[PDB]
Amino acid sequence: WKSGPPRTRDQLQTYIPYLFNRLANRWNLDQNRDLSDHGINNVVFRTLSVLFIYKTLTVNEVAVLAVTEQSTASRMVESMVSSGLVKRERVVGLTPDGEALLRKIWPIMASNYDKLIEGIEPDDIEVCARVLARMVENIRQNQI
Amino acid sequence: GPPRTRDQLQTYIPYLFNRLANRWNLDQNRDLSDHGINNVVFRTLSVLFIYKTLTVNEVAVLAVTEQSTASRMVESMVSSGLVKREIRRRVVGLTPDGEALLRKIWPIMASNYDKLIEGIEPDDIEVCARVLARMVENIRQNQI
Repeated sequence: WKSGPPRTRDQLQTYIPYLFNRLANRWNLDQNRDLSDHGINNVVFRTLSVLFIYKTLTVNEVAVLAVTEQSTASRMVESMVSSGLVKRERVVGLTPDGEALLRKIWPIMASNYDKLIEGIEPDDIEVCARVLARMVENIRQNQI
Repeated sequence: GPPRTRDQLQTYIPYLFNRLANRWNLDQNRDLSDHGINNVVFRTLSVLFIYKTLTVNEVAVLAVTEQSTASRMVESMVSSGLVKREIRRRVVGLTPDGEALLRKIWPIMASNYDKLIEGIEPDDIEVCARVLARMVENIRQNQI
């Protein structure tokens, strides 16, 4: 888009920053609504998810991988320790209750993901993910 | 079951579009701050550059902000000379000065976009955008 901003609706439909912003907003709103039933929010869920994958992380790494501000991540990790989902091993990990909670919330999350990908070929999903992953490599400030 | 491994997380589109949107928006706000602009004003200019007129609530959808934030920023943009109120409700239109400002500051965002798409082929950009646009159609609550 060297010569100028996207100018028509058809051009906007090809402008990836608009698309990932509109998507992230609606996905996160819907997810936060569903998570409210469990008394947690997106940041807590994303923290459970990345601790499930990595087992232990520092609070700084949680902030990066769960995509939240460092100050918000430290306060939320303390909240999650108080509520028995995370333990302090500055590295933290899941408690059994934290893993159980992730497991119990995943059916609804999987249903939301199924709706997200309706009408999209698996090969196109793979190309889209490869593109977005390289974009993350291009602009991330933290190399994790 | 949730993404369980690092490789799975690296291919998980909701993680990717959240991490991307966060860093892109933070960078954009930082780079625009020197020009007295924020994310919402810039994205409002950007979508009125396409549509010319929109209601405030439509601006909130397409510029991806809260309705209340959009209303306050639109009023600021009236004082900035960048939009004008029109006569169904809360209609605003881009002024020639608003168009000129967007064209003037665009090279900053074009630079950021060039960084974003480094190492990504045009055909893969096209596939990525088509996937994300269908995802928007699948989950959007507003039919704009």
